[PDB]
Amino acid sequence: TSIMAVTFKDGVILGADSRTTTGAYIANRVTDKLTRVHDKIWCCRSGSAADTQAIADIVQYHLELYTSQYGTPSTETAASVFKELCYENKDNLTAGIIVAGYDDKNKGEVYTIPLGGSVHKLPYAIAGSGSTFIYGYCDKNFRENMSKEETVDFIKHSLSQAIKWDGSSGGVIRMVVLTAAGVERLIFYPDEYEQL
Amino acid sequence: TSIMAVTFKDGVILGADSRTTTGAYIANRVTDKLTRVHDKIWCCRSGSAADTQAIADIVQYHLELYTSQYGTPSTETAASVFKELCYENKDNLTAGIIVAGYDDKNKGEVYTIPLGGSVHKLPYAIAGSGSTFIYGYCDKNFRENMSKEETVDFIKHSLSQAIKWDGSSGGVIRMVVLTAAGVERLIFYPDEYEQL
Amino acid sequence: MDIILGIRVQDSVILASSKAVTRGISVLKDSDDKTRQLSPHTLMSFAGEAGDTVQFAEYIQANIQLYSIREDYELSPQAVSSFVRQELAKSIRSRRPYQVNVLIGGYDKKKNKPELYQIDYLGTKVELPYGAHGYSGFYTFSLLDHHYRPDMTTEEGLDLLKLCVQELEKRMPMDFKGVIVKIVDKDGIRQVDDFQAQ
Amino acid sequence: MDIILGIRVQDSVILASSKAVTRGISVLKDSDDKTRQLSPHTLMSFAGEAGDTVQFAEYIQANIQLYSIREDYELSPQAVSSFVRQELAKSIRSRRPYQVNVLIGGYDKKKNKPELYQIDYLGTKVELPYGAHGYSGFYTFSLLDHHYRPDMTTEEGLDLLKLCVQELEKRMPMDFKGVIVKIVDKDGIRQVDDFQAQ
Amino acid sequence: GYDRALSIFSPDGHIFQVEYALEAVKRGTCAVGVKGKNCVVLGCERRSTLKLQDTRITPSKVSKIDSHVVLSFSGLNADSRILIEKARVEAQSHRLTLEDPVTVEYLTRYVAGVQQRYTQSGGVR
Amino acid sequence: TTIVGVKFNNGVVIAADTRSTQGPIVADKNCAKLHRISPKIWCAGAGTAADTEAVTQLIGSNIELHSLYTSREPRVVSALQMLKQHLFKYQGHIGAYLIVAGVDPTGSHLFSIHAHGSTDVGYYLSLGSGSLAAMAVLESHWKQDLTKEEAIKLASDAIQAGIWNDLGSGSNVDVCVMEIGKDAEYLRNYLTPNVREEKQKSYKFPRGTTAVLKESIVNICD
Amino acid sequence: TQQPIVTGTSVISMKYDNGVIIAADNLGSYGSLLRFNGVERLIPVGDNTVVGISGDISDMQHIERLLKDLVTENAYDNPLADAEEALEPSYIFEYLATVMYQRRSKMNPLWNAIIVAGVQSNGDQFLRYVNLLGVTYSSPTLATGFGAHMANPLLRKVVDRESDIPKTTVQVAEEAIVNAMRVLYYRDARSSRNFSLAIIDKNTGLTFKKNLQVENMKWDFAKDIKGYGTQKI
Amino acid sequence: TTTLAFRFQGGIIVAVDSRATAGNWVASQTVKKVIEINPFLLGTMAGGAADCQFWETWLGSQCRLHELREKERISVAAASKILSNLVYQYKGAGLSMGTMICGYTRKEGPTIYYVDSDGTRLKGDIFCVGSGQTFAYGVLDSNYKWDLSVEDALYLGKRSILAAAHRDAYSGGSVNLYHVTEDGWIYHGNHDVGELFWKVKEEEGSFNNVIG
Amino acid sequence: SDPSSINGGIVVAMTGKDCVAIACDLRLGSQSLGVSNKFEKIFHYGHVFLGITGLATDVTTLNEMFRYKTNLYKLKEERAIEPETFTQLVSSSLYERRFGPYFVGPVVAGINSKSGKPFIAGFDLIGCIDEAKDFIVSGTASDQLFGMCESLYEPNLEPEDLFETISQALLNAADRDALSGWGAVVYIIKKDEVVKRYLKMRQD
Amino acid sequence: QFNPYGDNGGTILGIAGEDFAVLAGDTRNITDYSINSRYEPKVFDCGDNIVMSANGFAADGDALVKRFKNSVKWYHFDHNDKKLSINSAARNIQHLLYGKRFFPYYVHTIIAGLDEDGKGAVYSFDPVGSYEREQCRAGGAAASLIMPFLDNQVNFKNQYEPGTNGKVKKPLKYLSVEEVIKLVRDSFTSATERHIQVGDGLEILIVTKDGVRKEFYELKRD
Ligand SMILES: *[C@@](C)(CC)[C@](*)(O)[C@H](CC(C)C)NC(=O)[C@H](CCC(=O)N(C)C)NC(=O)[C@@H](NC(=O)CCCCC)C(C)C
Repeated sequence: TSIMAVTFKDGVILGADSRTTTGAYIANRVTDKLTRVHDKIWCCRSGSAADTQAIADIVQYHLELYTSQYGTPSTETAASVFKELCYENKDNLTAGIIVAGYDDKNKGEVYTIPLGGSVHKLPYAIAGSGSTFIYGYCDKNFRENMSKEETVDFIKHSLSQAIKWDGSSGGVIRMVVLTAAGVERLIFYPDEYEQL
Repeated sequence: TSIMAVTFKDGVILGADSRTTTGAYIANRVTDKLTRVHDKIWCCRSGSAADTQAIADIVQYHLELYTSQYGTPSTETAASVFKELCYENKDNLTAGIIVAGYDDKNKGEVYTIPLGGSVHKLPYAIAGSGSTFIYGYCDKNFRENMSKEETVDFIKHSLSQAIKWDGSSGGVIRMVVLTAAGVERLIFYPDEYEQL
Repeated sequence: MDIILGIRVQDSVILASSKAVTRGISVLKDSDDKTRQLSPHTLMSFAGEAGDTVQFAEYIQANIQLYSIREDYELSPQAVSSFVRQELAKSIRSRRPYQVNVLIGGYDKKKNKPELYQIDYLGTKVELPYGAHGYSGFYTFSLLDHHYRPDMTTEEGLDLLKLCVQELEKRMPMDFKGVIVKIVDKDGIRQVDDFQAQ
Repeated sequence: MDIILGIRVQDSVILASSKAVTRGISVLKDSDDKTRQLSPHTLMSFAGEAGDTVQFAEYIQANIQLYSIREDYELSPQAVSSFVRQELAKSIRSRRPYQVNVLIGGYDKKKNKPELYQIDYLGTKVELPYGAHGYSGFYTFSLLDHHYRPDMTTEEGLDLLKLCVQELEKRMPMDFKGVIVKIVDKDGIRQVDDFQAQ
Repeated sequence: GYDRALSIFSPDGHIFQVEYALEAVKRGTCAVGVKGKNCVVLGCERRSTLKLQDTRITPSKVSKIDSHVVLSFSGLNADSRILIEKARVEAQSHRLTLEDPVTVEYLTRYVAGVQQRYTQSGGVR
Repeated sequence: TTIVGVKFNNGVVIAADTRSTQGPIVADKNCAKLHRISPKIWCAGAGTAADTEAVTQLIGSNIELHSLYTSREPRVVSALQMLKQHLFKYQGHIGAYLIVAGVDPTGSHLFSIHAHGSTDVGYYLSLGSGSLAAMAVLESHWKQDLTKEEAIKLASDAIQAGIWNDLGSGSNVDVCVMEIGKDAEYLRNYLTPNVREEKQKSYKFPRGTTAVLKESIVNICD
Repeated sequence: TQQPIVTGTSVISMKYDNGVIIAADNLGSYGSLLRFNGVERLIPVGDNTVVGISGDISDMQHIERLLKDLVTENAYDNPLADAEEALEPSYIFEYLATVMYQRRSKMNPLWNAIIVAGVQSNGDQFLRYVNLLGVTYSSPTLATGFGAHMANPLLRKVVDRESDIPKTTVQVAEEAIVNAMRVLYYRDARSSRNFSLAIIDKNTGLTFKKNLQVENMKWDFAKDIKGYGTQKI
Repeated sequence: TTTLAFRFQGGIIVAVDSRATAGNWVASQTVKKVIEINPFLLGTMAGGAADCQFWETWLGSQCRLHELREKERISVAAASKILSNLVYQYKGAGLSMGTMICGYTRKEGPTIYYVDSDGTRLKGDIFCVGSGQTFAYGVLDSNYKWDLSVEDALYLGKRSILAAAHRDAYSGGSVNLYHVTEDGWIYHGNHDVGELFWKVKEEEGSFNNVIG
Repeated sequence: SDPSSINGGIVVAMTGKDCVAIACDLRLGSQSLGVSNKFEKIFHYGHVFLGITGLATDVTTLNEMFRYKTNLYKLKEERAIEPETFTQLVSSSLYERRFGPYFVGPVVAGINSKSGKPFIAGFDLIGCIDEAKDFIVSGTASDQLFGMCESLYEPNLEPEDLFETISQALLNAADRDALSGWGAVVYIIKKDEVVKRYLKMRQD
Repeated sequence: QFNPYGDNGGTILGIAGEDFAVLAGDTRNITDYSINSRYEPKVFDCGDNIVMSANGFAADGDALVKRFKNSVKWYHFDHNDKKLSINSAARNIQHLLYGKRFFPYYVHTIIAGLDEDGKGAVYSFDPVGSYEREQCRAGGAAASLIMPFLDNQVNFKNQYEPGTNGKVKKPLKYLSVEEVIKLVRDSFTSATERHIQVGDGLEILIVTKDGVRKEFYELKRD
C-alpha cells in the first residue's frame, strides 16, 4: 500500500493506490483505500484491512452521533477518535491511518496516526509499505500553499514511484480533493502514471 | 550505510556516507566506505564490515596478481572476482558491494552485487540501508551522460536525503571521481549537505 | 504406576490394589489402602495423580453417603458408576482435571449379580468380567483371557488373582509391595487379611 | 538404575551387584552378572547405558588379559584402576561417550591389602572403604557411615551388605531382583552362591 | 434481588415475624422426646382430619440426618425439608473434613444457626 | 575495561584502566592491560581476556620472526593485517577487541580491531565497557595538532571517565607513549587515584586460633 | 506488555546553584527511520516544573494529557491554585512515579523513562528520575538512554557531588548541557541536531528555549581518514 | 532439609536439621523447622521455607479457632487435613512443602501425618522428608524397633539427622529434638553438628569414613 | 548443568614475608551427595605447588598432564621448573583446548629458588593469568573466599600468622557453601621447608 | 517481552548489640554497568524505633518500605497509639511479602531495633516472607562476601581458644557499638574493593532506647 495526504492553498488532497495482497497474490486490484468518516473528513488506510475497516466504521459512527448533538466536528476531533481507538487497543491492532479534512476556519489539515496510536499533525503525510521509497522524493518536492493542479501532480508523481518500486502497491491512483467547493473523486490509470 | 555509484560523460563517481553503527551507537563517524581494489577500480561497501573488508582485500590481491601477469584488468573482471567470492560463500557472507571503474575503452562502468552474489551491470546503483529512502528520488533525477558537476550534485543530494531519513547513515559524504585525468577524492561536511 | 485389578466371578467382585506409595526415590508407605466404601455393597479402587486420587474418592464417597441418607436406600452399582463417570467427564474439560482412574466393584441386591466397572480419567466407562488400570493390564488381561471362567467361585477367583500378582511381581519393574484384596458380595464388603502368605 | 555396591574390609573386597535387566515395561532377566574378572585378583562391576556397559567391561578385560600375557605378570589394582580412569576420561570428550560407572575391587599381593576404587563415567576415580553408584548411595553411604569398621572380617562385611540390601529392598522403588555377591582376597575371586536366603 | 427487612423490631422490642413463626409451630402436630439412660425416644402424632393416606410413601416426621442422629419437628412441613437437607449436607461435610461424624450438639448448633440467619437476613421470613 | 588511543603531532599514546572482573566480582585490582606486539607497537585489549592475550602474543611472535627474516623494523599495518585475518578466520569466536598503536619507519599509526575481523583507523579511539564514557571526553576535548603532554592528559582523562562512571572499569591508569624518534615509554600506574583507605581494625589472629588435626613435613628434594 | 513504536532518545539534566536545566532533542524515531522532526519532548507544568520524556511517543502523549488534567483538577475549588496550593515538582513526580509502578505491576507499562526537573516553593532544586519499571532515583545530574552513558560523565565533571552545586552557575551548567547534546549527536544513531532546552530558576522562573541546533562541530579531520588499514589514497 | 518423625513404645520422636539454602549458597544454619502448634501438636517444615512457615503458622490459627468453637483440642487427623485441603486448593500454583503433622490426643493416641504440596496425606509410623530423607532412612530403618527407650529413641533421631547432615550437602547446621507423649511435647535441645559429629565419632566409633 | 559445580571444592593461596600458603578443602561430591572426604586438590612438582578446583576428572587429568610435562622439563633443562615458568606452561596448556576446555580453576603457589621471591597466580578455564601479589581464590565458594581474603589479609605476614589467616579464610568461606568443606588442608611454604597441616572443621 | 524486574545492586548489613542495633547500606544505585546515583538512601527510619531496608529491585524495595510505613501509621490509628514491637513488625512484614507470593517483591529485607526487653534485634527476610531473628545479617549484591566475615568476627565461628587443642571454643562475649561500627566500615570497604555494584557512600542507622541516629562515610567511587 502507498498512501498520502497533502495540504494545499484551497484545502487538502488524499491519495492512494488500489492494490491489496495476501502474500504475493493480488486479492483486489481496484481497492478503494480512501474512506469517508464525514462529509469533508476522510482517511487513508494501511495495515490490516479488517482492523482499518472496523476502526473507520466506528469513527464514522462517533462523528455521526457527534454531528447530531454538537454540529460538524473538526478534523482534530476526528483524529482524536482514531487515536483513542488505535492507542487504547494497540495490542490487537495493526492500523496505520492518515486523517485529512477541510473546514472553513482551519482550511486543510493532515494528521498521521502510526502503529502505536500517537498523533502527528503535519503539512503532508505518507504511509504504507510503498512510502519508504518516496521519503526522499517527497521531502525535496513538497512545498506549502501549492495549487490544486500542482498538488495533484505531486501526489501522482509520488505514488507512481511508490508503485514502481513496491510490489505491495499498484493498480490505479485514487485521489479525493477536499475544499470549500466540495468533494471531488479523481482516478488515474497505469498507462498515464507509469509513463511519468 | 548509504552508498552509490553513478556513471557519467567522463567516467564514474562513487559516493558514500561515513557512519558505521553497532546497534544505536556510532562506533565510527568518519568511516571510509570507498575502497580501492585497483588504480581505477574502486568499490562501495555495505553489510558486515568484517566481510566486505575481507572480500575487498582478497580482490585487491587477485587484481594485483592479475596485473603482474596480464596487465590492467577490466572493471567487468573485478566484478567477476567479487561475484565469485560472494556467490560461492553466500551462506557465510553478508555483503552488498557496488563495483565501479574507469578504463579508456569502456569508459565508466557500474556493477552491483547484492546479498546472494548475483551481478547486475547498471548505469548507476544505490545500496545500503539508506538506499530505500532514495529509490524515488534517484529514478526521477538520474540522466545519462551528465557532467562531473551535475553528477556530484546528484550524488550529494541523494545521499543527503538517505542520511536525513536513515539513522544508520550519517557523518560526511565521501566521493571518489574516476576519469582519464586520474582519481580525485571529494568530501562534504554536514553544514553543507543538510542545508540542501 | 499403582496396581489396580478387578475380577467379577459368579457371586462376587474381587478388587486387588497395591500397597506402595512412592514419591521420587523413596517408598513412603507399604500398607496403603487404595479404596473407599461408597455404600455397604459398592467398593471403588483408585490410581493416578498424587493428591487428586484420594480427594476424588472421598468426594464421591461423601456424595453417595448423602444420597443414601436422603433416600434411605442404596443406589445400584450401575447408578453409582454412571454418577462417577459423569463427574470424571466434567473434570476433563475443566481448569484442572482429576487425573484419576477407578474400578467400581458392586453387588446389585435387586439383580443378585456382581458387577465390575472400569472408568478412566476421561470418563470412559465400561462393564467387564475383569479389569485393570495402567500398565498392569498389559500383563493381566491376556493371563485372564486364558484362565478366566464366568462360573468361577470366589475361591477360584482369588487363586486367579494370585496368578496375576505373581506375574506382575515377576515382570513389572516397580516394587508395588503386594496387594490388599477385598471381596464384594451379597453380605457386603470384607478384606482378605492374609494374602501376603496365602 | 542398577545397584552397584562395594565394601573393603580387613582382608578382602566385597562387590554386590543387582540381577535385574529391565527394558521399558518388562524385566527381561533376573540373574544377570554385572561383573568381569580383569585379572585373578581384580574384579570390576558396572552399571549405566544399555549397550555401553558390557562393551566397555569386556574391552577393559581384554586389555588387562593382553597385558598379563605380554608381561607374565598381574598389574596392581591401583594400576588397573588408573588405566580404567584414563579410558573413561578419554571417552567423555569423544563423539559418543561411554556412559558407564564402575567399581574396581582388587587384592594387592605385593602390599597384602584389599583395595576398592569407585570410578564414574566422567573419569572421577576415588579410593574408598565403601562405595556405590547411582541412587543406591543415597541409602547406603549413611548406613555404612554408621555400621562400618575398617578391621571387619569378611563374614562381618557380608552381614553389612545384607543390611544395605534390606534397606534398598525397603525404600527403592525398583525391584532389582536381589544381588550377586563376590569376594576378592589373597586367594582370588569367588562367588557367594547362597545370598538369596543367607 | 429482593432484600426487604421482613423480620424487624417493634416498639415493645419483639420481632413479630419470629413470634408468628412460633404460632406456626403451635399449630403443628405434637412431637415429644425423652432420654433414657441408654437410649432416646422420639414420639410424634399424626392427624385425623383427612384419612386415606399411603403410609409407605408419605414422609415421616422423624428424619435421619446421619446414621447416628435423628431430627423431628413441629410446624411447616415444607420449611422442615430445607433444614433437614442442609443438616444432612453439613453432616457429610463434617465427616469429610474432620474425619469424624458430628456430635449431636454441633448438628443442633448448625441447624439453630441457619434458623437464626433467617431472622436477620433481607428478603426472607 | 576502558581503553583509548590518541594520536598527537609526533606519535601516538594509548591508555587503559587496571580492573579485571569475573562478573560483578573484581578478580585483579591492578591488571596490566597494555600488551606489547613489538618494542614500538603496543596493544590494549577488551572482551575475552584469554583471547586478547593469546592473539596479541601469537601475532607478536610472528611479527618478531618477520622482523628478523626481513631485517626491518616491524610495521603496525603488518600487526593489523595478521590480527584481522586470524580473527576473521574464527568468525568472532576469538572474542578479541583491540586498539593497536605504534610507530614504525612509515610513521605513527592508530587502529582498532573487532572480534569478527573488521578494522578502523582514527585519531582517537575507545573500546570496552567504559568506551562511551571515554569517548564523551574525547569528543569534548580532542583537537588536531596535540602535543605529547596534551595527548597524555586527554587520554588519561578519558580513562578516568571510564573509571568513575563505568562499573566494569576502575583502579589505576596505565599509559604507553610512542613517539616517532624515540623509544616507546610504558608508564605503568601513571595514576593511582583509588588507594584503599586504612582499615579500621587488624584481623591478625592469636596463634592457635585454628584447630589442627594432623601435621607433617613435605619432601621437595630428592 | 507491548513494544515501543515511535521513540524519543536521551533526556539530559543537571542542577546548578539557583535551579535546574533539562534538554531533549525533537526527534520521533520509527526504528531506524528518523520519522518525525518536530516533536517536543519537554513538557512544562505550570511555571516551576518541566517533565522530560524518552521512550514510546504514544505513551508520552498520554502522559502529556494526564499532566494537563492534573493542572485542571488542582484548580477545582482551589482559590490558592496559583499561589500556596499550586502544583510542586515533587507532587508531579510522585504522581507519575505512582502511575509508572502500578502500570508495570499490571504487566502493561508506559514504555518511557521520565525526568522531572523543577524548583520547589521553598527554593530547593527538584530533579528525579522514573521509568517503565517504576524505578526512581535522584542525583545532581540525571539522563536517560544514551545520555546516561555519555552525558552523565561530562556533566559529573562539573557537578561531581552535592557540594559542587552552589559553585556551579547557569552559564557553566548550560554550556555543559549544550556540549553534551553535541556529543550525543556525534555518537547516538537515533539523535537529531535540533533540540529544546529548559531552565527553571528560583529567581528568573521558567525559561523555555525552542529550535536550538548543535553548532561548532569538528569534522575536518575526516578528510585525512582514508581506507581501513593499509590504503593510502 | 532433613526432617524425621517416628512412633514408638514411648510416643513420638521428632528431629530436624536447621540449614537453609539458595542454590549452593548457605542462607542460614539456624532455621527452626519445627513449629509448635499447641502443647500436643507439632509440624515439620521442608521445601519452600516461606510456604511452610506461612501456612503452618496459619494452621496454628485454624487449630486455635477449632478449640474456641468446639471447646476441645483438635485431632491430629483434623489438623493435618486442614493443611492438606488448603494445599490442595493451590495445586498447580507452585507451592513446595514436605510436611509432618505430629501429635497426641486421647482418641487417636500418638499420630503422625505426612502432608505435601501435591496434596498427598498419609498416616504412618515412620517418615523422613526433604533432600536428605534417604540418608536418614538408612540409619533409622536399620536401627528401629518399636520397643526403644525414650533415651535410645531420642538418640536414634539425633543420629539419623547427623547422618544426613553429613552426607547431604543441603542439610546441616544443628539438630533440634522433640519428644511427644500423652502429656504433650518436650523439647530436647539444639545440637550443633560442629560439635555433635566429633563427639559421636569418638564415643560411637562410627564415621571411619572421615580423617579423624 | 555447570561442570564447575558438580563436584564442588575450593582452593586459596596467599603470599607472606618470605613465604607462601596454599590451601584447599577435601570434598568430592556429586550434586547433593558427598562421595569422598579424602579428595585433595593441591599437587606439587618439585617446589612448585598447584591447586585445581572444578570438575574432578579434569583436576586429576591436569595433575597427571603437568606431572608428565614437568618431568620432561627437568630431564631436558637439568633443573626444576620455577613458579613463573610453570604459570606460563599452565596458561598455554589451558589455551590449547580453547574450544573444548578443561572445566577447572587452577592456582599456582611457590617460591622462586633463585630470587627467593614469593609467587602466586590463578587462571580461568582457558588460561587467562590472574597475577596478584596478595591472594588468589577459586571454586564454588570463590565469592566467599574473596570476601574473607579482602577482609582478613594484610601484607608481610610471618608463616605462623599467615597460616591462621589463610586457614580462617578457607574455613568460614567453606561453611557458607553447601558444596565445599568436609575437611581441609593447608600448605605453609618457605625456601627451605614446607609444612602441611590438616584442619578440623564442620563435617556437614 | 517485558521484564517487570530489574537489579539496582548495592548491599546492606544488620548487626544487633546487647542494648543497641545497627542497619547499614551503601548509597550507590546502579543499572547494569552504569551508576544511577551515588547517594540514594535505602535504609529508613519507619517510626517506633524500627529501621528497615529492602534491597534488590529498588521499585519493589520502595513499595515495601512505603507499605510497611503505612502499616505502622494505621497500627496507631487502630490500636490506641500502641508501639509496634519489633517481633510484631516482623510478622506484619511476612504477610506483606507473602501477599505477593505469586508475583514477588524482588528484595532481601532486613529490619532492626530493640525487642521488648531492650535487647538488640535483627530480623531478615526471604523475598516471599520466610523470616528469622538473627545476631547479624548481610543482604544484597555483596552478601556472599560479607556474611562469612560476620560469622567469623561477630559469632566467632571457627575460632578456638589458643592451646585448648581445638576443644574449647572462643566464648560469645558480645560487642560494643564502637566495635560493631568498625566491623561495618571494614565490611563495606572490603565489599567496595571486590564488588563493582558497591561503593560511593556508607550510611549507618544506629538504634538505642534514645531513638535512631545516623552516620555517613565516603566509599570509593570507581
Ligand atoms: C533443605 C535445605 C533442602 C532444599 C530444606 O528443604 C529447606 C527448608 C527450610 C529452610 C524450611 N529448603 C530451603 O531452605 C529452600 C530451598 C529452595 C526451595 O526448595 N524452593 C521451593 C524455593 N530455600 C529457601 O526457601 C530460600 N527461599 C527461596 O528460595 C525463595 C526465593 C523465591 C524467588 C523470589 C531461602 C529461605 C534461603
